[PDB]
Amino acid sequence: QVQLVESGGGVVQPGRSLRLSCAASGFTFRNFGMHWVRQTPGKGLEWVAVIWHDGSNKFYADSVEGRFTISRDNSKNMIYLQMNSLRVEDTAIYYCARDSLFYDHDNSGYYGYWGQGTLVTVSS
Amino acid sequence: QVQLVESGGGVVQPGRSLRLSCAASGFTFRNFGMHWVRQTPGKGLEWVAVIWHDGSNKFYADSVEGRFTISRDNSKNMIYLQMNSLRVEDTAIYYCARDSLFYDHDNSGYYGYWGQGTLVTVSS
Amino acid sequence: QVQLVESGGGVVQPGRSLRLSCAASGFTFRNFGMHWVRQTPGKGLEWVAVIWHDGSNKFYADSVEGRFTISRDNSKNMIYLQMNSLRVEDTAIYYCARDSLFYDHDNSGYYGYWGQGTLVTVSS
Amino acid sequence: QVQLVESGGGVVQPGRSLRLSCAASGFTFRNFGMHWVRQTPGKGLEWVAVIWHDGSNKFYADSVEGRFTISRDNSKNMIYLQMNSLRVEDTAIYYCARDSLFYDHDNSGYYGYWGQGTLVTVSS
Amino acid sequence: QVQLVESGGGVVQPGRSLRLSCAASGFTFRNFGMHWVRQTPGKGLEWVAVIWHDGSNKFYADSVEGRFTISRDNSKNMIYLQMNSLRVEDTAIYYCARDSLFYDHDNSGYYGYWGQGTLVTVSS
Amino acid sequence: QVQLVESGGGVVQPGRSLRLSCAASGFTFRNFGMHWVRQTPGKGLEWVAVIWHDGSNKFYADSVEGRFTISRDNSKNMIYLQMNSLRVEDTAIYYCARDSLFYDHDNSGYYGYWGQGTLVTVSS
Amino acid sequence: DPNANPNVDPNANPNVDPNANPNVDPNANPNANPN
Amino acid sequence: QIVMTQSPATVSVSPGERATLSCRASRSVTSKLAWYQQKPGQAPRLLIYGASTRATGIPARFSGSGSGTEFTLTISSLQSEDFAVYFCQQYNNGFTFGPGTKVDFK
Amino acid sequence: QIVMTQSPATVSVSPGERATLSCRASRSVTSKLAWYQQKPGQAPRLLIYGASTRATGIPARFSGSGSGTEFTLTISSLQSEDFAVYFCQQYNNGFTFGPGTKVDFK
Amino acid sequence: QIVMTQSPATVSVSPGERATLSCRASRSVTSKLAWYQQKPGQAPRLLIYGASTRATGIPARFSGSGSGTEFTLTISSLQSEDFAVYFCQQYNNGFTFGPGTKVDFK
Amino acid sequence: QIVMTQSPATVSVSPGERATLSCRASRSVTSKLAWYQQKPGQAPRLLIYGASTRATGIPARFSGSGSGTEFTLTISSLQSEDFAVYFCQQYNNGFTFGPGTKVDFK
Amino acid sequence: QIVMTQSPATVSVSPGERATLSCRASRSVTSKLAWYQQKPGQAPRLLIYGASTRATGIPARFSGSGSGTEFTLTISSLQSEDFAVYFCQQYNNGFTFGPGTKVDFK
Amino acid sequence: QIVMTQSPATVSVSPGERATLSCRASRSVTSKLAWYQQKPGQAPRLLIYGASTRATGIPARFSGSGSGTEFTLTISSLQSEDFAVYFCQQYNNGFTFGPGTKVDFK
Amino acid sequence: QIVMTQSPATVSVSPGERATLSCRASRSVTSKLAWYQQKPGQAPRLLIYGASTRATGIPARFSGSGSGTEFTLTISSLQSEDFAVYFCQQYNNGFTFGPGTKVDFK
Amino acid sequence: QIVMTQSPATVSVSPGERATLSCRASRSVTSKLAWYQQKPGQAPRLLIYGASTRATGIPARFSGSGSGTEFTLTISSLQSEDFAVYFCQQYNNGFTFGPGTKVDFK
Amino acid sequence: QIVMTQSPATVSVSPGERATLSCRASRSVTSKLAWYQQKPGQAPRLLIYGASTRATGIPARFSGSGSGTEFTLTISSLQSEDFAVYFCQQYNNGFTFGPGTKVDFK
Amino acid sequence: QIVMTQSPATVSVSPGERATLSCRASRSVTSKLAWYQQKPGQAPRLLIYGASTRATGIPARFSGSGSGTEFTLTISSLQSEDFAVYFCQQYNNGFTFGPGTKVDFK
Repeated sequence: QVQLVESGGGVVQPGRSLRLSCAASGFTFRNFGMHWVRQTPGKGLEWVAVIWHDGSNKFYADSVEGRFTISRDNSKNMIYLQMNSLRVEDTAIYYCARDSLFYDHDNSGYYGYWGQGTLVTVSS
Repeated sequence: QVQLVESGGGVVQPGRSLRLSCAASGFTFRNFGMHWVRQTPGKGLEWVAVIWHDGSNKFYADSVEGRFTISRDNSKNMIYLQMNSLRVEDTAIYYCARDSLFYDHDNSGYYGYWGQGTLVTVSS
Repeated sequence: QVQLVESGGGVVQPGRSLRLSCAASGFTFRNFGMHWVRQTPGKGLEWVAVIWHDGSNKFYADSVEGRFTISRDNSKNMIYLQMNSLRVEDTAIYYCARDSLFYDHDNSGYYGYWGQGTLVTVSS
Repeated sequence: QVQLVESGGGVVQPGRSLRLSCAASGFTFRNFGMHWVRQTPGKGLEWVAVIWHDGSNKFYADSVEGRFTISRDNSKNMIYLQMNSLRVEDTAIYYCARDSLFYDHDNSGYYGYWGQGTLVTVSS
Repeated sequence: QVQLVESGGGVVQPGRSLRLSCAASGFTFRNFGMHWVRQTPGKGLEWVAVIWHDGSNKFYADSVEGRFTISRDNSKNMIYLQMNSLRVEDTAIYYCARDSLFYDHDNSGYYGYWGQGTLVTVSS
Repeated sequence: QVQLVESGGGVVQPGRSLRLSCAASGFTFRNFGMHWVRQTPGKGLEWVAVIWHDGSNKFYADSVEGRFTISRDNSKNMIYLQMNSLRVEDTAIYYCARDSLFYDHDNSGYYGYWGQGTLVTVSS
Repeated sequence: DPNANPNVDPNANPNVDPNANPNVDPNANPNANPN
Repeated sequence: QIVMTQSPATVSVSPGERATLSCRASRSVTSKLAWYQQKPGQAPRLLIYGASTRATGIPARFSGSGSGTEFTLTISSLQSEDFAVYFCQQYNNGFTFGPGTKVDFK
Repeated sequence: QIVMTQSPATVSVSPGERATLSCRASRSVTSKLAWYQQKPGQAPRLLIYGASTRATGIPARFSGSGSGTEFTLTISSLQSEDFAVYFCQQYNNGFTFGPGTKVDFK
Repeated sequence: QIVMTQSPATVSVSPGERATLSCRASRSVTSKLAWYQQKPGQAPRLLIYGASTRATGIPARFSGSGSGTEFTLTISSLQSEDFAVYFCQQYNNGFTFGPGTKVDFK
Repeated sequence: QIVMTQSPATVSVSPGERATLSCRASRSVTSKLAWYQQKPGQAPRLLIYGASTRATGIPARFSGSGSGTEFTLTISSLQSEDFAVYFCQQYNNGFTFGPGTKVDFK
Repeated sequence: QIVMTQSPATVSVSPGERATLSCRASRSVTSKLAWYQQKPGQAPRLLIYGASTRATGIPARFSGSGSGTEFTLTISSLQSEDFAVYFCQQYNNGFTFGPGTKVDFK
Repeated sequence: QIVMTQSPATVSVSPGERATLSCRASRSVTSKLAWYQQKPGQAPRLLIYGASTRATGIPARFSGSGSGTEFTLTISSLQSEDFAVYFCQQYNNGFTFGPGTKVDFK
Repeated sequence: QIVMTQSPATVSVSPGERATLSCRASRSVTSKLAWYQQKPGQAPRLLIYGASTRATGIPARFSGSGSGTEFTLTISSLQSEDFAVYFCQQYNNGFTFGPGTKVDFK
Repeated sequence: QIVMTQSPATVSVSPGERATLSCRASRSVTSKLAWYQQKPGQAPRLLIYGASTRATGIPARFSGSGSGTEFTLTISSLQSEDFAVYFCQQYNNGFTFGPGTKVDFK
Repeated sequence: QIVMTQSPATVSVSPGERATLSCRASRSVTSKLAWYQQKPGQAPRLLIYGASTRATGIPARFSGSGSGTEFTLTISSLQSEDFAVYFCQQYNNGFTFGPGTKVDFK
Repeated sequence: QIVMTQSPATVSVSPGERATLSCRASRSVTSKLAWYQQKPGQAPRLLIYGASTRATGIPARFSGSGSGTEFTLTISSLQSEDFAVYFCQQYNNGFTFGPGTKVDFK
């Protein structure tokens, strides 16, 4: 039972900072890499960031390059996405997703499991 | 004489917890990594878990991911397999296996020494 | 806001060594490779050197092969270019520019973000 | 003057135990790890065991894994090698060899200084 | 005001023993590790030995391993260096050097503070 | 009700010595280590010295190494800070701080309980 | 090849590789570290 | 990066009929492409990964095929619970999703 | 040792709004970083210790988080008494303080 | 490596008119060619990358086309702020830049 | 991960003949493949590791060869004791076993 | 261990200009490389430690840079008391010194 | 692990001439290979360590070179005391010795 | 210090059936963990100490195991007198107890 | 405390042969371990104390050794009066004995 | 035994300021140290005994402090009638005196 | 208890030369080690007590030192009266003497 739950959502003004958290259970968290997926109605699903198993490498989408920061802690089994300098393009539902159902060395980058999603709206 | 002896087998009910222990002697225990191998009649042999020499990393199979916990104690020379939320598909014989006959950096992942195995059956 | 600022400019005599530093902010520095671009009046833009994401592979232009040394410090987000044995042909505007706007495996080597540039003059 | 003098050799019958000792002088004993090297005529030199500077880690060869036990005493500058369950294949000359000429982090595992050797024969 | 002064210098014959002492004041002596550094004209600066804060670990250079001995007394704020079995190659000025300007866990081993140095001549 | 009050403040000329005292109540004094913290307008908070529970170990900041001396008297529940060779840079407010809220072996070095502080000014 | 891609490939496998050797290395340096 | 388009935008199929969904990439994605099912108020679910392999717990009713730049997803016998919007992802080069094709009652 | 910086220097937030204070270390401090609150004329008060744990008596309004070299202190619904200067300290290697960030009326 | 040339050296086009620039390479560069905008005292700005794709923030007014050894950059309706010198670069084999074509008022 | 298949399921050879067992992988496993012998009531025994190397104590009768996706195990002249079920494992990517090939009397 | 070399052996500069001294290691020493200055008849003095950090009391004239196997010591505008021998040390692996570089009046 | 072979088994050379000994590894050991010299009744003595670095007290007569799987030991002008059996060791993966090459009178 | 959690809060078991209890620690505890049994109206009784060692007079029916952050208490054949609430204590860092898990009739 | 084990329970050696006894401790004992010799009807006699030091009056025939958890007692050439039961004691933590190993005629 | 040293030997001050007198012992004296004041012509007078306790009749102007090996004597507002030489005694181990320090007009 | 050893047994030093004697301990004796001088027909005379402190009436020529397990005695300029046998005693644990080192004419 791979369960992913999100939190930290709400309403924020443009130009401020918001922090999202993602709690994962039911699997060995430290052995797998995690993602963040953005769903903007009228645009579809949009990828945000991916973090390695130990946090050694972090990659971000072009639209969020230099503004978003992804982080993880393996002692609490939780995933963080620090969102600074939010813009009105950033309104969407953010999904916490795990990479792959299992380990296949030549097949990785698809989201085996997803969370229910937290809703983040920026406005005045 | 690499002698591996499993223990803690028996019959349990689905949804309960079972624990298997493996007493290893005849070699330097803390220098090698151990595995658990499961043999289901009509399906063959299938891999369960692996643990590092010092217990740093632990990897599990997809079918037992998040339900089985492998552990070790280099002081009493034992390997443990905690089985929580057992299901009907987990009925088989469990073998305690050692990785490699000797150390080779480029060749690891094969079971050079097996234990006699213990029977674990779940039913009502 | 990819901001690249160049420094280390000035006037040096022929046969001496100067060091240029390029500070990068607004993006994940360790995930991209940076370049050095030379602009000479009456000649146009000229490529100098390229560095990998961790500095593993370095490639220099023929006009500066064996004399210029490129380096990087991912812990400080700075790009360095050590120009030893400078000559009168090396007087130009030097540009620190990042490779590509975003990651594309089949498209790399074009310059998305440029710095304001620094002036290095070699004369007696 | 790194001087290594072995002792404790002699004649043994198969299935019995012999304890070799190694006296070290002329260097800081506790700062270096020590090896055991065995020379069989017709087979050549072959490594037996190694111990860390403080005796934390001990590694044995395949043919001696589980039967030979290496020990050290930093307060008496002595290296021991307990050889339980001896076989006729163990009849050879045992050398006490120090690791490395001097401390190099990337270059270790060669025998800078050897002892004169001791003879252990296994026959009835 | 950190002052390091050495003593015990002079002229000795080859094969004899000399004892250098170093007095330290102006800092908490028992919180830092001290070094001995050697300067021979025509060769350059050379390291000799190091001692931990409480004297638990002592490391000597290859050229002096087994002959020199470094010690300390935290109750007298003095650093010693017993030079047994001296040779003509040991004719140099011996400095008392303290490690680091201040405590940094990831940056240690550089000689922030030096003494005036003492001259040891080995000849007949 | 842990109350920390200090004294010994006033105005002293540069190059003279001042002694600060700090009275501790409301907790078992001998089971905890106490710090001294320096606050200067225009520079912010600064650490000065630390002492162990039994006064075995004392560590001072780089800017105060060799001039300040921390001491404690577990029988009178008092903390002292002898400040010799005062310089104009030492004008600040000095706080008596206790380390940690409670005993956590892996978490210590933060100042849970502070005192009101005394003002020490060095000028002519 | 000067025209090789210098940027990191984000499509690399982020999961821990279970085929890494679980045995402890005998080739680690057995000497005390003076540094 | 790679531009993903899905055609047609919407399909009308009665229960028990077969449904064909097409995914096309601007550049070659080899055999690295996943399909996702999203229902209103629910998170997307992984049906097919790789190019044809099926995720655990997914019935054999779902079948995907194709390689390179032309990929298709077919529902052999569409049931009542299969009415949803389907997204197409490529993970060979970057991480891009498709606009989505909706399955509607006929 | 480790140089600590804070951003922004000052924040202007009306009561009831959320104010975020950031902190950065020159080198990794793992999860050993505390936050202090100082009111004019008063000694600093320990709010959050380690990386997130809250000192006894600190209201749930104060929320600390972060690890490595990026730390933030979040005040969910800042009241009238929460206007002060906040200090960021690391104790992983040495004992260094941040320059301090002042929270001011909007 | 690949010798790069541009023709004509300068163009005199009134505002609101269509301006066309030509870029020619000695050897084939396939689909790896970029255009840059050089204003006096300003760093080059990436307008078109690869063969035709436009950088983010670049208006649709700038249009690039061509492949192989012939590449063109066409401005549909030249405005006031676009009066500058354009550079043509290949990155298929090495890194070479063209001489540069300056746009001047007519 | 990698599915391991063997053919034929059973081989009938009289003692003294030669028996060949084949193992095939869906994708290349290079030279990481082990052969195990299991007799009824006994734990599997490692015969060959790598692609050809024999475990200590194994007679030269057993000969392993092959690499990539086509593997084989050859018993030059079987005794009575060489009658059992043989399993093919790959450990290049994951840890998967073959279904098992049984050698019986002819 | 690691052998350190310094080039050139001597560099001649008059007071007021820029002087650069280079240090090279056989094997990578990361960012652990200290510089020392020794005047005739005096003990060496620590100028720069780490790779660029300056010791307390050292004027901002002395600027250190470099990492790995290529290091430089730069003097912005040399005074008269800066004429001495400069040593290069690595403390990443063991403790070795360079031969020393002389700076002399031109 | 890695098997070590030396060829030829015996080399015949008269004093004053150059004698070359060869060592081969089954798998690459990079540049971690030590040479030892053993005289009858004597313990082996370390001549070369690494790939070419020479032990202290060893004359410059002995010269080694090579990397990967091909290693050679060269005696530039063999003296009377250089007649012995030379062993080849690799310490990159495990600790394995070669059979040994004997140098004898002609 | 250490936060101790037990799960599940209550387990339903019948006499003769094997009952298990789980204990979890926030951080590493190694092998210092004791189990106590408290009957209604009585003081807790030490059953297990260390990680598995049994107190004198405790029947071999009670079996404990685990290390680090996963500890379990197993009753092989739970009798009638074994109905009580069991507490989990760690004494590695401080002295903290668990909430307690109660076993009751089924 | 520490459970002390000896192996084997009985040794059979002819006079003039060497008899070796082993003693194992559950936890680390360092160098605090004594050996006692008890003859039938007599009190135990202290042979070795510490780890190897020999009690006054004990002939150099008895040689103790070992440290940590592995201890051995060696009788170089056993005579007739050396037939007895040998007990192993540790006094590092508490005062525990071993079961005792008997030496018997062959 | 224990040797006492006083620093400075003489201090220069004008009436009305604060004077500090230091006493240091080679070995620990705990808290048994007395201060004496001797004017020219008559016997020393006991000012302070213990470590800080003042003799009956001594004004609160005389303040003593310190323990272990560091001791100080501080006079809050130094007056004229009290210009004299001050001695430091330890009575924990033996009975030794300091060399004595003098306060003088400035 | 503690076995005292001295090396070399005899030292030959001409008058006017510096003579050094060594004393080594099996276990650490801190700084409790006295040196004695014995002339033929006379009782030993205490030269040094502690580790370096000199007995009253002993010329400053005799300078000893050392702590832990390594102790030395140095005679700065040996006279004719300094020809004798010198004994090393430790009084940290028990009262044991050294074998004695004799100084004779050269």
